[PDB]
Amino acid sequence: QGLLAGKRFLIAGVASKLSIAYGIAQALHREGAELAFTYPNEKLKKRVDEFAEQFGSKLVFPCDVAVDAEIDNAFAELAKHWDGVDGVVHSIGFAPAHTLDGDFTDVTDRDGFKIAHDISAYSFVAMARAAKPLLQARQGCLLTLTYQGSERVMPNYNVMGMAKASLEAGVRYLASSLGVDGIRVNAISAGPIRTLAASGIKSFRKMLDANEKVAPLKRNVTIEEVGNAALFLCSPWASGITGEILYVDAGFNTVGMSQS
Amino acid sequence: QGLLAGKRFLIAGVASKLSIAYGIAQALHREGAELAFTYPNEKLKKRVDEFAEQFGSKLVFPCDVAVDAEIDNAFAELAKHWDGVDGVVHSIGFAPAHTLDGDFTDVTDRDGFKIAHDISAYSFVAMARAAKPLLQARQGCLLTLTYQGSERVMPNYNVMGMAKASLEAGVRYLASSLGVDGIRVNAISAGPIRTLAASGIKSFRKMLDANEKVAPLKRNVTIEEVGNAALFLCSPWASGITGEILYVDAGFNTVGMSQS
Amino acid sequence: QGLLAGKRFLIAGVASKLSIAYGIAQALHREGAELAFTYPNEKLKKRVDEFAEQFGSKLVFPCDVAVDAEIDNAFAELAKHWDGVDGVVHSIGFAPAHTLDGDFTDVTDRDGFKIAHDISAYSFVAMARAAKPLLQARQGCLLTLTYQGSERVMPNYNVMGMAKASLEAGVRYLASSLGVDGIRVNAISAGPIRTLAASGIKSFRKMLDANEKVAPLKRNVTIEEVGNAALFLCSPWASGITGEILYVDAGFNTVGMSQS
Amino acid sequence: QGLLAGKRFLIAGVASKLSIAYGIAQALHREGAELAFTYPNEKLKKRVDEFAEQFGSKLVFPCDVAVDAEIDNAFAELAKHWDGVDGVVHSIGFAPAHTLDGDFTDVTDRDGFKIAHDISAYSFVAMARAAKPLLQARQGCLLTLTYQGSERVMPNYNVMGMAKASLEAGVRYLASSLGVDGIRVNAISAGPIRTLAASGIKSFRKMLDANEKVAPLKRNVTIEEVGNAALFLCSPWASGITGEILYVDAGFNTVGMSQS
Ligand SMILES: NC(=O)c1ccc[n+]([C@@H]2O[C@H](COP(=O)([O-])OP(=O)(O)OC[C@H]3O[C@@H](n4cnc5c(N)ncnc54)[C@H](O)[C@@H]3O)[C@@H](O)[C@H]2O)c1
Ligand SMILES: NC(=O)c1ccc[n+]([C@@H]2O[C@H](COP(=O)([O-])OP(=O)(O)OC[C@H]3O[C@@H](n4cnc5c(N)ncnc54)[C@H](O)[C@@H]3O)[C@@H](O)[C@H]2O)c1
Ligand SMILES: NC(=O)c1ccc[n+]([C@@H]2O[C@H](COP(=O)([O-])OP(=O)(O)OC[C@H]3O[C@@H](n4cnc5c(N)ncnc54)[C@H](O)[C@@H]3O)[C@@H](O)[C@H]2O)c1
Ligand SMILES: NC(=O)c1ccc[n+]([C@@H]2O[C@H](COP(=O)([O-])OP(=O)(O)OC[C@H]3O[C@@H](n4cnc5c(N)ncnc54)[C@H](O)[C@@H]3O)[C@@H](O)[C@H]2O)c1
Ligand code: NA
Ligand code: NA
Ligand code: NA
Ligand code: NA
Repeated sequence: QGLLAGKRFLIAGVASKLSIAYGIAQALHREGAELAFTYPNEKLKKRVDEFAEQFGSKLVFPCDVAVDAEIDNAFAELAKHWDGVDGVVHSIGFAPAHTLDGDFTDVTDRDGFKIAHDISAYSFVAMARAAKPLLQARQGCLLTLTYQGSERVMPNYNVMGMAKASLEAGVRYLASSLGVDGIRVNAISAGPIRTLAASGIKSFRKMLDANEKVAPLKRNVTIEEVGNAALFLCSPWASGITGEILYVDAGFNTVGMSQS
Repeated sequence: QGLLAGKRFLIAGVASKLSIAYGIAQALHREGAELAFTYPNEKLKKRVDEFAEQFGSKLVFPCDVAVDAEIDNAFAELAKHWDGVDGVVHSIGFAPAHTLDGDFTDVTDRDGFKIAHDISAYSFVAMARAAKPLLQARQGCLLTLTYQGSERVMPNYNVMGMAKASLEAGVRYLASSLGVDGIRVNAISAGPIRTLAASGIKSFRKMLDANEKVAPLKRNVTIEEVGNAALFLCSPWASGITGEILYVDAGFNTVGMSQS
Repeated sequence: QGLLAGKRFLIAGVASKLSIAYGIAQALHREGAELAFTYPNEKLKKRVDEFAEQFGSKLVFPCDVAVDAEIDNAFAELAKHWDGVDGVVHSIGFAPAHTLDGDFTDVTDRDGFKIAHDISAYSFVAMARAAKPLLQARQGCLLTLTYQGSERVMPNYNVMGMAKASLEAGVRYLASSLGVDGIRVNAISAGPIRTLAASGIKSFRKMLDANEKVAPLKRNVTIEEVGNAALFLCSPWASGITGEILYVDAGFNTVGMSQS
Repeated sequence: QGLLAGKRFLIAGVASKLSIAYGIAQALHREGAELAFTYPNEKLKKRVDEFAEQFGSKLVFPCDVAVDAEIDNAFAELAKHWDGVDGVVHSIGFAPAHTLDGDFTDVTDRDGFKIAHDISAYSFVAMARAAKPLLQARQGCLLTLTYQGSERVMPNYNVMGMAKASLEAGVRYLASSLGVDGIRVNAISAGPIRTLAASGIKSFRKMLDANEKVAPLKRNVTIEEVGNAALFLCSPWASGITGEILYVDAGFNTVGMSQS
């Protein structure tokens, strides 16, 4: 019997086998959890159905986080199956491509800013509100994924740094709001990982190489390591932890300047 | 001859004599600066004309930061008078009243989130872009006002904490973008001060009293103290400082728990 | 088979059943670890022998961290039994009583400062160096215990805040030094817990009550929660994490001001 | 009449014209302050007498901060001339050369640790206590110099990172202790500057070059910029600021990864 035997988690953000959300699903399922999944649009439905089947789940629901009604409906549909949930994993972020490529001052337009914040930060708050009744029933938790571009300037990131800073403050405000219900709210700040987000981004290889040289462990992290940290934060072993941004970046954030 | 003799600053955010922006204007003008001002809507025009006259200025322009064209036009109009600017002070923030009163998870709706971030965070980026040519001409600086609800949960603040976290990351991304031009970008994180924002907010008195008990100096800060810190950050004496969030809160942020 | 089956850990800092180190021992042993223990002086030997027996261990060695030779000898003796170690837990701190009671400026004498730093911060570095060969053999990890008085002023703490800040920087420098060997180095920043340290300290009850009111979870943490977080950081599930200060304080650190 | 006309400051840490303390002295004197100086040992006396004369001062006293009696005596001697002081500047740090050159775990011995902390951190606390009566008389302030190796790993720094972390916590504890008297306590975290400390350190040039590439302003800071920031923090314009670590590093600390 695994650490999460008898427990239930909703996973939002699987896109491919490289997704952080996929690695999190694998780890939770490995420890005995039953899973449910959302997909962002109809074009992704069949792929997400396939991924869910890999984890023995047929609980798959549409959820475009741009749309209030879809968030509400995803949780209403989930509630037909589950009378309570042990956790909700938010592994969702987006900014228009143009905002991430070029000089910050020049390229950060209002709509680009709006979208980055709406999809990457507000959506976690909206999902927390929609999930609240199911979370209350089992004193379940919330988890999101952030990146240290929130706290220091990182390359090719621009307005996403603003949106992740917003998200991390959201983690804290949610933790204070929902803590009275026994609901913990945390984030993982992952080091860079090749996922669908990096596809066609020529500079990603160079950034990974630079990360590998700076990180104290002298290597890049994996979705398995992020997945295991997520497993921990979603488990009874993390019952004393809320409002926390846990860095899973092989120590990169702790270095100010590396030798060479 | 004052520290800012021959220098020029645009001040966005005067609403009343209690405004942080008013205290900043007073300090810059005291040290010899020539000033220009924006007003948010027609109802505020005559009041802002009056305030500007107090500082010997007739350079007063409309600028609703919700509107791209108005931001652009304010700087085009300013450029008819000034061929360069030594600094731009952004003292602008807003969230709908309902978002600041009640449980964070329950009250933080999408539009409330959007407005808080658009007006309180994005607007600084937009103003920086519009101001860039005038700032380049004199290697001028940018300054904004933030609050420590970005970093820790503060009462009656909710989504504004997310928006200020976004703003502070914006300070850093702007500093990296504009630093090559010699343009510094900083913020002051002010302790709580009674301004128009607190009018009719019953709990504000209690929060000020609590601040006064916790702060190492055992008193609340004033717009004169914030104004003098702004003067410093807008002056040649701060030429080595960029991307900085300077706390002017009588040390409040440094205390984890106070005796009694 | 537990998560730590076949693994070996040295635990320094058991004093009583209330000790943080005792809770950590319980959790590691629960998951299958074999344990070894140190004791600070002869008066504690029999008690530590008894505690070790509770965890099926007869590996008990003297180690007063004030004495270079004792640190070296403890690891030389351990190496007669173990050809490698999966982790070393440092749960050791001390400052003279007079330094923790009264006005910081008045009571912080040179010797009090020296002792606080020597025992609470330097000792972790010394133990890391002495443990290095055994840690290298299994790519084992290091863990220490810190308190958030390092980052913000906490009551009845004084020079211990300086010593914990030193310790946390030590975590980072150790992580960068030992990371090349695959050795991770982390800390837990625990919320306040009643242990032997609080015995006879009249104000401790009031501080716990205040913690309970501020913390988002509205309760105080336990050595079981700290123990489980330690288990995580000492396990393969934390392989992506080094140089990290993980807060296990029920979210206390995330709150700037609480309602009432 | 300068900003500091009629005000008095004690400067501890002048060694050569490159010293940070020398740049601070220049700025305070430029704005009308009367100055006093300490020297560490007899070999430095004549040089410090000469520097003091450059600022129109004959108030020069021995003060080896390793020795309790010398700290006390320096302030007793100063009090024969001054019935109150507006500020005390601590620009003193040291670690044995061997501790700063090589692998942190290998080279950080107990005595090296002890000295680094005693001279670089404890001495500020001791000087604050000795200065308290003179500071109380004018509600004067305290200022120290720190480096961001406290918060992130910086090269060729090792135990000094621990000692600066200790010092910065000391700033906070002092601010809480002395704030009731109206005494502010702050630090400047300076970017790297060539001073006597770098003489014969071959790698310093490379570290400066790396700093210059990363910093948002794309240049290194000077003692004039540090001096002007110190002037600010020692002036009435900073009356709202205590417990603060002000970064004067051309924005270096705000960057996580630079392009190339
Ligand atoms: N990969 C990294 O290096 C890295 C580092 C730190 C944090 N993160 C964060 O991890 C999370 C997962 O990203 P990933 O790297 O796994 O990439 P990914 O593309 O696999 O996952 C991103 C997910 O966001 C979903 N999404 C985007 N817009 C949406 C919408 N409107 N409605 C619903 N879902 C929507 C996508 O469909 C996709 O499933 C993101 O928040 C990302 O910022 C990634
Ligand atoms: N007063 C405090 O306790 C405190 C503490 C820290 C930071 N701040 C920040 O200081 C800044 C000034 O606030 P204040 O306290 O002086 O209150 P205020 O009401 O005097 O100033 C707020 C300004 O924002 C302007 N504004 C709002 N929406 C706008 C729009 N669409 N277009 C243009 N201008 C718009 C208002 O017109 C007003 O001039 C804000 O960013 C606020 O968050 C205030
Ligand atoms: N209890 C709390 O609220 C709390 C909160 C955060 C961190 N901490 C830290 O947790 C750690 C454990 O403390 P605890 O609360 O379990 O109390 P404790 O008294 O049970 O453990 C303290 C240990 O330090 C050991 N120690 C002291 N001087 C020593 C020396 N010279 N040589 C060897 N060992 C020595 C003591 O013998 C004892 O075993 C300490 O670092 C403490 O600062 C405690
Ligand atoms: N130069 C840098 O890059 C840099 C960066 C950040 C902070 N700092 C800090 O600035 C401060 C000044 O250093 P600097 O770079 O001007 O070098 P410096 O050598 O000019 O000044 C160091 C001072 O410390 C004094 N000192 C050392 N041991 C002493 C003792 N026992 N008693 C009395 N005085 C003693 C020295 O005599 C000297 O006056 C130090 O705290 C240093 O850590 C320097
Ligand atoms: Na960019
Ligand atoms: Na609230
Ligand atoms: Na005290
Ligand atoms: Na080193």
